[PDB]
Amino acid sequence: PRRWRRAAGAAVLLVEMLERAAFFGVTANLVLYLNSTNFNWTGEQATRAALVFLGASYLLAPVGGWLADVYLGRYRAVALSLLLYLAASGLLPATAFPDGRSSFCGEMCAPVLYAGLLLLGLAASSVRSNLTSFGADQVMDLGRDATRRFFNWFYWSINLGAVLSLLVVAFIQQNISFLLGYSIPVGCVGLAFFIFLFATPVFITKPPPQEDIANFQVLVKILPVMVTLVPYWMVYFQMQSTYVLQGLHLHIPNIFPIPEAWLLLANVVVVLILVPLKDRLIDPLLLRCKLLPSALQKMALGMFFGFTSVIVAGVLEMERLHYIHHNAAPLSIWWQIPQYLLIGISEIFASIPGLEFAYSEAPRSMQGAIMGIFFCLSGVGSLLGSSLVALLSLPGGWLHCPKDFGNINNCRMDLYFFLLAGIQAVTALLFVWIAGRYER
Amino acid sequence: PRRWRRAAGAAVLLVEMLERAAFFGVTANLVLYLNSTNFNWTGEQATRAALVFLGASYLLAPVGGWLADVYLGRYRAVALSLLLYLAASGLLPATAFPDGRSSFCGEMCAPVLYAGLLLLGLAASSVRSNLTSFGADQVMDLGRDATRRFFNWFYWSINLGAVLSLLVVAFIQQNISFLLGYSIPVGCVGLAFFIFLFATPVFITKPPPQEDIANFQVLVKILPVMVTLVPYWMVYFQMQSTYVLQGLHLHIPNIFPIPEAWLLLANVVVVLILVPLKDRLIDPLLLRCKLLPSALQKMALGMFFGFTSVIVAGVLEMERLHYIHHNAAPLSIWWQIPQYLLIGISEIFASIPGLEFAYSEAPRSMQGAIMGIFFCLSGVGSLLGSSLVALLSLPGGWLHCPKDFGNINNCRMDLYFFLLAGIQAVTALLFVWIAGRYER
Repeated sequence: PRRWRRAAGAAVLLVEMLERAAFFGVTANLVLYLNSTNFNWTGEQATRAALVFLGASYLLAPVGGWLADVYLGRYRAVALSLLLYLAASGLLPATAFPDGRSSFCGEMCAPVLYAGLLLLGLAASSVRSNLTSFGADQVMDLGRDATRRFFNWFYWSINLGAVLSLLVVAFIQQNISFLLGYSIPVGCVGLAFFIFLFATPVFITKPPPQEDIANFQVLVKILPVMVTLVPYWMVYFQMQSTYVLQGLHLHIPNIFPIPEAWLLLANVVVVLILVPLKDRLIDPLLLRCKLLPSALQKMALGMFFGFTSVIVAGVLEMERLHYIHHNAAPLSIWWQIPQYLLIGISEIFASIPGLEFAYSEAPRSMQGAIMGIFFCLSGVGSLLGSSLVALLSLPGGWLHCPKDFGNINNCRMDLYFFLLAGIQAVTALLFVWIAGRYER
Repeated sequence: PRRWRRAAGAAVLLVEMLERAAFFGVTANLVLYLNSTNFNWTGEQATRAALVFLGASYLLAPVGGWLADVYLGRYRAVALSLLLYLAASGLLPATAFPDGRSSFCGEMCAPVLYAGLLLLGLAASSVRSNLTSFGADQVMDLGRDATRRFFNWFYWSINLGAVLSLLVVAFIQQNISFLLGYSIPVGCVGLAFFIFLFATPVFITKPPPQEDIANFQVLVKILPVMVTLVPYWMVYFQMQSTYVLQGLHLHIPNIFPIPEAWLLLANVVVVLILVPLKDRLIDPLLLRCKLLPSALQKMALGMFFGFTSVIVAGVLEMERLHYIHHNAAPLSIWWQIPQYLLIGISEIFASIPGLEFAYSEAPRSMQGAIMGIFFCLSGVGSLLGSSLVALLSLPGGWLHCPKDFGNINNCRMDLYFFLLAGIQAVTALLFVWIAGRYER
C-alpha cells in the first residue's frame, strides 16, 4: 500500500473474479466434452458436477498451496499457477479440434482429461490461496480495520465473480457458438494475467529445525478449531441445495415477468448485497458500541446465526406441513427471503472472520498452507454433504424428496431439518468449547 | 463423620424425605380447605396448584435462608424452621375444627391462611436449604468423592420422599377419613424432629466490612452462571408436563392390569432408578477413564443431554404427525422411555453437579444463601414456565393442546417443540460461554 493500495486491491479482486469465471467456464466445457464424445462411463452427470469438482479442487488445495509457499515463494506461485492454467487452456483446443481427441484416445481422451483436470484444480486452488495471501499481506501492511474491510470486499468480489461467471458462460456457450465460448476463458485469463503483471510495481513481494517443530505445536492447537468447522460447512452446503429444493416445492410467483439453478445465484446475490451494508454499517457500530468480537466471537455468532437460520427453515417447513394438514400453495414463498438473509449473515460472519482468524495464527512460514487447509475444510464439507445427500437419496429416502416433487415419498423433510438443527447446535457447542480451550 | 457417618447421612435423608412428605400433605390439605369452605375467589384451582406453591416456596427460599444463615446459625436454623412447621401443623386443627374457621373469618379465613402459607413456605425452604448445607458440610469433612456420592444419594432421597409423599397422602386422605389424614403429617413431622434431635451427637455444629464487599465480587461472577440456568429450568419444567400431555395423546397399553398425575411420579421413579446405576457405574469409569468433568463440564453435558432429549421428543412428535398424515394409535408409546431416560440423565447431570458447583463457590459466610438462591432459580423457572403455559393456553393456542385431547385446535406441538429446542440450544451456548468466562 505505497500509494495505489486501492488500485492493488482492485487488481487483486479483478484477477480473482476473472480466474473464477475461467474456472467455471472451463469446468463446464470439459464436463460437457466428457459427457458428449465417448468417455465410456459418460460420468453419468449433467448438472451439479461443478460443485463436486470445486470440492475436489479445495481437497487438492492444501498440498498444492504448501508446495507453492515452500518451494516456490509467493509471487512465483501465482505466476506458475496461471502458467499451468494457460497450459490447460492450450490443451482446450484439443478438446475443440477433433484431431486432438483422435490423437488422445486413438492411443494410450480419458487419461489426458484426468491429467488436465488435476492440473486445472491444482492451479486454481494454488492461485486462490496465494491471491488471498497477497491481499492479506498488503492490507495487514495497510491496517487491521482495513484488513477486515478488504476481507469483506474480497469475499464480495468472489461472489461477484461467481455470478458473472455463471451468466457469461451460460450466455456465450448456449447462444452464439463454441469457438467464442473457447476464446472467452482464454481471453479473460490473458487479460487477468496482464492486469497482474501490470500491477507488479505496486505489489510488494516477499522472500520464500526447531522452528518447524514449534510450528507443529501451533498446528495441533489451531487444527481443532478448524476440524469442528467441517460439520458446519457440511450442514451449510446441503442447506445450499435444500433451500433450492424447498423453493422448488413452492409455487413461484409471477412478478415483473435455467430456473432450478437460479436460486444458487440468488444465494450469491444475497451475499453480494449484505457485504456492502455490513461493511458500511455494522463495523462502525461494532466499534463504537465496544462488543469486542476479536475474530472468534464473530465466528461463534456466525454459527449461531446459522443455527437460527435452520430454526427459521424448520419453522417454515412445519408451516408448510400445517397448511397441507388444513386441506398446492406458495406456502409463504415471500417468507424465504428472511431465512436466506439469515443464512447469508451466517456465511459472512463465518467466512470473513474465519479468514481473519486463520491469519491471526499466520506466522509467516506456511501462511498459504493454513489458507489451503481452510479452503480444504469447505471442500471436505461440500464433498461429505454431497455424499450424505446421495446416501439419503437412492436408498435412504430422506434426500429422495425431489422425486415426484415431494408429493408421495419418504421425504421426511421435517425430520431432516430437525436433525440438521441438532447437528448444527452440536457443532456450535463444540466450536464454543474449542474456542474456550484455544485462548488457554 | 466421626464414626456414624452412614447413620448421619441416613438421618438427614429420612428427615428430608419426611419433611417433603409433610410439605405435600399439608399443601394439599390447605388447598382443599381453601377450595371448599368459602374463600370467595375459591382459588379457581383443583390440581397443579402444588407445583406453583412449591415454586413460590423456592421464591421465598433465598431471603429466608439468608436470614437463617446470618442471624440464626445453622443448627438453630433447622430447629426453628421445624418449630414453625409445628406451629403450622398446630394451626391445622383450626382448618379441621369448624370453630377455628368461625373464629378466623368471623372477624378480621383468608388472611390467617395467607400467613400460614407464608410461614409454611419459609420454614420448608429454610429447612431444605440448611439440611443441604449440613449434609454438604458433613460429607466434605468426609471426602470429595464421598461428597458427590452423598449429593447423588440426597437427590435420590428427595425423589423417594416425593414418591412416598404422593402415595401416602393420596391413600390416607382419600381412603379412610380426615382425622388420620391430619395426624399423619404431624406424626411424620414429629418423628423426623425426634430423629434429628437423636442425631445431634453425631452431627457437627458450626458457629454462625471488606470481606462482605469481597463476597460481592464472588457474587457478580457466580450469578451469571446461575441466571442462565433459569431458561434451562424453564424449559425442563414445561417439558415435565408436556411429556405427560404427549403420553396422554397416546393410546395407553394394557399390561399387567389418578392416571393423569401418574406420569409425574413416573418422571420421579426414572430418577429413582438412574441415580443408583449412575452412582455405582458412571463414577468409577469417569475416574478410571480420566474425562476430568470438574463440576462444570458435567453441567454442560447435562444440558446437552437435555437438548438431546428435546431432539428425541421432536423426532417422536414428527413421527406421530407422520402416522396421522399416513391415514388414533399408540404412536410408539413404548418409545417414550428413551426420552424419559434422557431427560432424567439431564436432570441428574444438571442438579447434583449444580449443587456441587454451588458448593465450589461456597465460602463459609453465606453458604446457605447460595443454596437458597440456587433453589430460587428452579422456583423462578417453574413459575415462569407455568406463566408461559398459561399465556399460550387461553389466548395463545400453543399450550391449548390439552383441550379436545389435541384433535382440532391450534396446538402447534411441532412448532412448540422446535422453538423449545432452539431455546435449549441457546441456553446451552450461553452456559458454555459463561463457563468459559468463569474460569478466567
